[PDB]
Amino acid sequence: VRYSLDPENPTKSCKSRGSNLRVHFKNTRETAQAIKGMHIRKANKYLKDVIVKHQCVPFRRYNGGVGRCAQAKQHDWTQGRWPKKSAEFLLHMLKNAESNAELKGLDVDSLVIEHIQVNKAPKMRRRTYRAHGRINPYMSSPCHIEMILTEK
Amino acid sequence: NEVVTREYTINIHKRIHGISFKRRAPRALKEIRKFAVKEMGTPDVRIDTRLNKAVWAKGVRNVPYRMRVRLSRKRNEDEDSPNKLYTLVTYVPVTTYKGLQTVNVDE
Amino acid sequence: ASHKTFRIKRFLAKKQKQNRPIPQWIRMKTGNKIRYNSKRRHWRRTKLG
Amino acid sequence: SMLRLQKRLASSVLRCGKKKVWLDPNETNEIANANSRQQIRKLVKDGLIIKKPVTVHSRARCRKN
RNA sequence: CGGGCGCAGAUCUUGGUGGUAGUAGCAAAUAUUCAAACGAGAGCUUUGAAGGCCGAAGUGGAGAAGGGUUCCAUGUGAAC
Ligand SMILES: [Mg+2]
Ligand SMILES: [Mg+2]
Ligand SMILES: [Mg+2]
Ligand SMILES: [Mg+2]
Ligand SMILES: [Mg+2]
Repeated sequence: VRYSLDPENPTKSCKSRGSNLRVHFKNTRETAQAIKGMHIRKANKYLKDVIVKHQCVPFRRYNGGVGRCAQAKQHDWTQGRWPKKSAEFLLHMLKNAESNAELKGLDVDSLVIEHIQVNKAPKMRRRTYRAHGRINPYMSSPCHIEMILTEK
Repeated sequence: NEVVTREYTINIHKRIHGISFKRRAPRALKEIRKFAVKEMGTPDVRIDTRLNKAVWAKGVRNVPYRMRVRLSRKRNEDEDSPNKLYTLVTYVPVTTYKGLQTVNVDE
Repeated sequence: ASHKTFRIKRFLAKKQKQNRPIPQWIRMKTGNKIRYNSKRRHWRRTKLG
Repeated sequence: SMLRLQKRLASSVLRCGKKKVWLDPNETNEIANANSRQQIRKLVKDGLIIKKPVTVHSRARCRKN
């Protein structure tokens, strides 16, 4: 509902949305930037390899403290991790977008991820217990995810 | 053929060398499972419970130095799993390990 | 404690019957004005005194 | 399923600890239908629930010493 | 004509949001492992087997004070 970057041709495009998803926003934004411009089948093979840690997700922006890996050189980057949580939620949304292209009547084998963004959702409220009788906020960072897939 | 069964001698002593006392027996089964994947080129290794008793026979830290093991590659026959085959790993009680070669068994 | 007075047990009986959530048909009555029972207490996080 | 009610009911029927209650792994679906002490007693009479024997604490060495 | 009439500051008030930061951290009391079951989903549930610990000044079995339904069965798996 009210996507950003409305498609160039809405007839050859399928959309998928997700709100209040309990993935980490920083881990998901880096995962979403990895699958952008990939085919629907290449994005699935890439995300399925991140879960089994066969290729990494390069952490470009939120890279403070993340470690280095040998798989990061594939992306001309030094830092990379394997956000299994972010790979599964994005894999569940690619499955929904592929099923939306079927209901619309699109060639699913020709889909390419045109637009994909991850917003910040309202943070969830939990608390941790610190020293000297203090309570600090233990806040979740959920995310809104949307994506546009087009034919090529 | 596809369905095959051989007997191996896993030198567990050199695979758990340098492991803490509380992890020598759990690491041995992870090395036995890795051994079955390496030799029998099939994931989804199923370790017989009698073999779990054999590795844990002398506690968590005193693992037997070697283990006579029979690797039986079978078909899953369910088609619910992606792996068509699986390696059923059993225990072979032997009196001595001297001269035990890798041999195939009959069906 | 197992040893209770009749006044304490009668007091705990009232609080035990108020710790019930609102009926579902209440939200259809007041136009979703009362969304939940804001007086729900848990036996750990809030004591009775 | 979760055989926690049957593990508890059998320990009170057999008058043993929960560490001595043996539930048949092959008949886990049959024991799961037992929701009362009377049905547990029937499973014991059928041999599906047995009291495991006490771990041996032989006094042979001390009696030898 | 009448004002509770103009803010950047007051370790201002209230509310909201950042960088730090996917960071510190989730390191006291020896221990888990195999298989199976249910299940969309299992290192963590259950069952069995194995190997361990508490070792009767128990990590055991029952009370007092205090708690007040936390007891028990079933269901759910949003939130915690
Ligand atoms: Mg305090
Ligand atoms: Mg308290
Ligand atoms: Mg003023
Ligand atoms: Mg101001
Ligand atoms: Mg009740």
